[PDB]
Amino acid sequence: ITVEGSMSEFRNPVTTLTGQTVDLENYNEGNTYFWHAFWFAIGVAWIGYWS
Amino acid sequence: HGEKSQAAFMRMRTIHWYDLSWSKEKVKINETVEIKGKFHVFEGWPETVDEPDVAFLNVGMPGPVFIRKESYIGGQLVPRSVRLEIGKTYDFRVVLKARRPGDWHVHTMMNVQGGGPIIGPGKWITVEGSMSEFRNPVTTLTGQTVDLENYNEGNTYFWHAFWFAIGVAWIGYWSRRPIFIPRLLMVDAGRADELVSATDRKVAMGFLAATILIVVMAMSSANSKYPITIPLQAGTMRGMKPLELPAPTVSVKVEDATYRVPGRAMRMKLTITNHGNSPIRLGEFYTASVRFLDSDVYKDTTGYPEDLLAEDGLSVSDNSPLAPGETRTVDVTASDAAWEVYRLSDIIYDPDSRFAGLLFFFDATGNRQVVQIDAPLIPSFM
Amino acid sequence: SWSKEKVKINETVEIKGKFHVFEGWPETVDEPDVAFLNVGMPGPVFIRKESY
Amino acid sequence: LLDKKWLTFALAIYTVFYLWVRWYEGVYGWSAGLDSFAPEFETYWMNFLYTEIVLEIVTASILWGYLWKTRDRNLAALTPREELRRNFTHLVWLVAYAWAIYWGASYFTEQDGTWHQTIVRDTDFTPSHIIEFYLSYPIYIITGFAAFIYAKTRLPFFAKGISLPYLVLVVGPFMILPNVLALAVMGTLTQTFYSFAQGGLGQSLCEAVDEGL
Amino acid sequence: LLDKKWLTFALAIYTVFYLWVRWYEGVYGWSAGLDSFAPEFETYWMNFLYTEIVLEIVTASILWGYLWKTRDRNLAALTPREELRRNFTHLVWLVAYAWAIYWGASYFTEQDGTWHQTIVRDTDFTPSHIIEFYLSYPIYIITGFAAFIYAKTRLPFFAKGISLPYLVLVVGPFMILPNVLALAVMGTLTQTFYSFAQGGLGQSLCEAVDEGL
Amino acid sequence: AVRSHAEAVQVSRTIDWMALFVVFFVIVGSYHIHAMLTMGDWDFWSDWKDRRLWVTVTPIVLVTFPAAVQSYLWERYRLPWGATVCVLGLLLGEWINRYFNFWGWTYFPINFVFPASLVPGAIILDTVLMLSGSYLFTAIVGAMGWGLIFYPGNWPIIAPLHVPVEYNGMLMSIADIQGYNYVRTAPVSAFFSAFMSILIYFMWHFIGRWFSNERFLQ
Amino acid sequence: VPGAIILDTVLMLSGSYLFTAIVGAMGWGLIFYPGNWPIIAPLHVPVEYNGMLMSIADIQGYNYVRTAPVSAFFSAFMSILIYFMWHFIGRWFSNERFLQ
Ligand code: CUA
Ligand SMILES: [Cu+2]
Ligand SMILES: [Cu+2]
Ligand SMILES: [Zn+2]
Ligand SMILES: [Zn+2]
Ligand SMILES: [Zn+2]
Ligand SMILES: [Zn+2]
Repeated sequence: ITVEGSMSEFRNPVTTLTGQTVDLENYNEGNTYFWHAFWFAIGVAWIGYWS
Repeated sequence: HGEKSQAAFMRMRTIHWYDLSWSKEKVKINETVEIKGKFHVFEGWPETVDEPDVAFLNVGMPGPVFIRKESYIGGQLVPRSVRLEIGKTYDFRVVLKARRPGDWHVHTMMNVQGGGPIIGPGKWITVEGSMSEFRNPVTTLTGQTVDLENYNEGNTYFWHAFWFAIGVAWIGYWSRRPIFIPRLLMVDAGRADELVSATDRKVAMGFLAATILIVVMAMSSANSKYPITIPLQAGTMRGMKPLELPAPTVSVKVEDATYRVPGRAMRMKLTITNHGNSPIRLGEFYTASVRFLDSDVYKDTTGYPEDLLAEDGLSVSDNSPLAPGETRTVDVTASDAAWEVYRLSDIIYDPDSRFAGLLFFFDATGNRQVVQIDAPLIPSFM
Repeated sequence: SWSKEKVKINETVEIKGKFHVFEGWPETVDEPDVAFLNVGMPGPVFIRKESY
Repeated sequence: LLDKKWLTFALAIYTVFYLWVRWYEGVYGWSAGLDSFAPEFETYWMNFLYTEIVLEIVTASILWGYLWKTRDRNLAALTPREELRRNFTHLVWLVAYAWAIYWGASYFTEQDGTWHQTIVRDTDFTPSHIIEFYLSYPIYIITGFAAFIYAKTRLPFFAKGISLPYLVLVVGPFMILPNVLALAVMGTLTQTFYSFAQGGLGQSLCEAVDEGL
Repeated sequence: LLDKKWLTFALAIYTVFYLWVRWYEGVYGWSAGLDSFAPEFETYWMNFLYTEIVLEIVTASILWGYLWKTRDRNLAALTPREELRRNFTHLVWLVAYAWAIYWGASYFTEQDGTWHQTIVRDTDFTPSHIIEFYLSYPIYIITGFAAFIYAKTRLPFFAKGISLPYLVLVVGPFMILPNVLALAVMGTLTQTFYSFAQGGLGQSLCEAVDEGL
Repeated sequence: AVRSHAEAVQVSRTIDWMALFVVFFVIVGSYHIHAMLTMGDWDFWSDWKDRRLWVTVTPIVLVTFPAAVQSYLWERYRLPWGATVCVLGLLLGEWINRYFNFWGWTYFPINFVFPASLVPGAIILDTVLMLSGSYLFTAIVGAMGWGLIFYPGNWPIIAPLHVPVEYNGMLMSIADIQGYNYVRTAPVSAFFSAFMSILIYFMWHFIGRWFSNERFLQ
Repeated sequence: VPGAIILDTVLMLSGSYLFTAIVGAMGWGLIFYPGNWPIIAPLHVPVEYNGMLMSIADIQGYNYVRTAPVSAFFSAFMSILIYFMWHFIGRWFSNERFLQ
């Protein structure tokens, strides 16, 4: 089966029983990233302090 | 006691108990109380509960406040574990003799093999009298009639005391002498072996030979009295007779079913469609030991536990007779504190938001049809 | 049924019958999901030519 | 003088307390302790929990705190006359430990054993669990540590060290948990025995054996 | 003089090579690398295999061969001045090993992990298998050995020996295989550290600590 | 300290008692935890005291402590009651429980929840190790005895529970009926258990070497 | 990270390995889930997807095609024996011998 078009066009919207409608492609992406960076940084901060 | 804390969907979709009856509510010591009923093993048994290939028909109570005199699945007495088959309905009968005075919440429960006691509804029964009145007589194939309350008690005690005494006797013999700090130091600097010597090692083999001797003497003396003995009788009973149910005349279809969080009620939109030939009405939705009834239509007389019976708990958007051949969609609401008290509301913590129950339909002349429903049950918060 | 009682070397004897697996099969014997239709004898005093 | 019935405390203190407990559950095992979702459980049984945890952290802090500070600094030169008195009180601590273990590991343990057979559990916090796990165990652990610390701080031989079998004895419980090794005691006795015999070798203990006894 | 960017080679040599590889599969992952029974697999992917195995046996024989023969025979008397230079080059070998392991054990490994999730395997010889098992692993093992041998043949302390942790570090990978321990590195550093400080104890390293630093 | 070699006798004595108490209850506690934990139990019920499983696991799982404290009390004190003190500990610990809890607390008949009798074995172990002071010897014939004697050792208690009854149309032994009434919620077996106890005695003799260990740390 | 910080710091203050193995591994185990909760939680909002309750996370696995604090306690209690066993495994990998 052949798909024509751009991946940048793709949407995966979903409406929750909670009111909000989100795009599964990117939902919660920034959050995930933040918390990983933050904790990662703190790990570095600790070895950093000793080094 | 013990349901409630267990997962609400397991309770919904595991075994359904109905046509329950209890011969008595108040009972004197040594008296009999008989529990009857039917159970269905749900066709959609969860994952995660080993299929009931080896299940046991138990009783839910605080130990032997009753004793189980008899139990029956189908016609058959069932003192072993039994193989039950998913999809099938059975009738059981438990027969209890009262043993301890008090107020007991007695349940009927199934015990399953791999993970789970499956606890049915509990009813409060009251035993009046003295425990000192209780007798459990039983006649053997060997002539004698004994009381199981005390049979073999003294024997048990004697042999234990006797052997325990000997245990002490042996340590007692060695502890006439000083035990630790001198004996420890003798071993240390220089050799031990002054610490022990016949008459010590005579006593040693005195005990040793006396012990072997008494064991074999006692054994073939125990064989002399009681020459007729069998091994523990065990092993799962197959071939349980299931109940032959007539094919139902109503068929229902569950389109969405929701519950309010938090709340005390479950809504479901059913398409009831009445094949077979008499105007039919909906009288009851049984879900997880909890019974929701439309008193407009049906009234329990069996004295089902008060906390589990929702007298007019069930409301149908339209519960006029449903003519034969006719089919309608109807909004149904099961509603009662029991839904919160028995924590079916806790289905919101379950990894499988799907319910399951029995609907009971009644025609004009009062004869009934049982259809089973299951479906996903979806929360609504806003 | 047994076709023969006395047989020469290289000759054929044929055993037939029915069997019923008991509905009340014990616990303790794994259900016969993988069963093998054998012959009881002291080794290859016969050889199994066929079985059905 | 020598070794007192400060020991009688050690034996009766648990005995009375735990017999009050056995009564206490005895009457509220049935009544409140059956259905956990009833409000009489959150008062007669749950409150009981929060009370004990707090009491245990506190008495553990006070008891260990106490002894570690009254640690004998000038240990280097104190008489064999007291290196015995102390050795004896140490042994009272061990009798308290063993007694405290009896209650925890035998009594309330196999009790919980029976309780399981008689009612299907409504919480991980049954009466017998409130008592077995969160009362009984902390108690014998606290007793355990005390003893250890007393020996480390009060007796030479034990000071400058940390005995292996003793450490193992005392922290061993922290690696015992259920569903769904304490024989170190020996090592630690053979030790406390040697500890008794520094001046107290004499003997007896090698002299008055070669004679009377 | 001292320790050169002969190191920059070591870091970029893998980086470039493996980044070319990641491109190479990147374009032929899809195209040829999907259906193994197509003839474009037996050319772009299978030939790739035979090529690498041969190249690895060869370079391994050359690389180990080289160093074992250029083993410093008169090791007995050579300066602390070079016992440092060499110690440093050795450390470059270890950086090369660690980098090589990164690619093998982390990169291409968890990559193969993703690949399995997205296509059902046609062979034990998928693209990511040709790369993960038979390119990536031999490479870091060859690097491993190189380092080991360099140390044994170039530095006293390591010569007259065969370090345990180091042997274990280097051959360890030979007892790592899948379906259906490399911490030794520590031991071997704590060694290479001592190796650095024979004349280079001084210090710093105990002198210029007791002062500036 | 101390004054006379007669008061020295009095201290070693009032030590003996105190130490015995410690050793005994510390065993009772940890040995019981061991029985418990390694068996959701046969010991609890008359109708679990069977010919295969009970007869087999019980001797095997229980040699352990005896074997370990045997490797200490004899080696370091020539005190040959290592095995029996363990056994007595478990027994007292259980009886106190079975009486005050299994009967007192929740109301199970004693003739139903009595524990298994253990002393004969322990005596065999203690004595076989005492005579011919070789542990290797004890591990082989001693553990042998410990295993074999176990079932016959209980048979006087158990046998009455095995008289046949036709209970409502079904053959059931008394013990069965017991387990059916009071609601809760084949010498190759002996040989096996003996042959097993040997490896277990043996493994635990060395385990006990370690618990005897006298080191200090830092 | 959270866990490893607890491990690292608990061993640093009161430099006893036995201490770390007990409360250190305890922390490492316990902290883990709450440590992931801020990332995870948004993925657990309920959705009625085609008639069936599913969490976002479920829908994700369903869509993108491949081919309960007792749990915490358990894991902490377990980490202890593992930290412990591995403390000694590490003694061996620190080993500095030579051979022949
Ligand atoms: Cu248990 Cu009502
Ligand atoms: Cu059903
Ligand atoms: Cu048949
Ligand atoms: Zn009434
Ligand atoms: Zn428990
Ligand atoms: Zn792979
Ligand atoms: Zn004198």
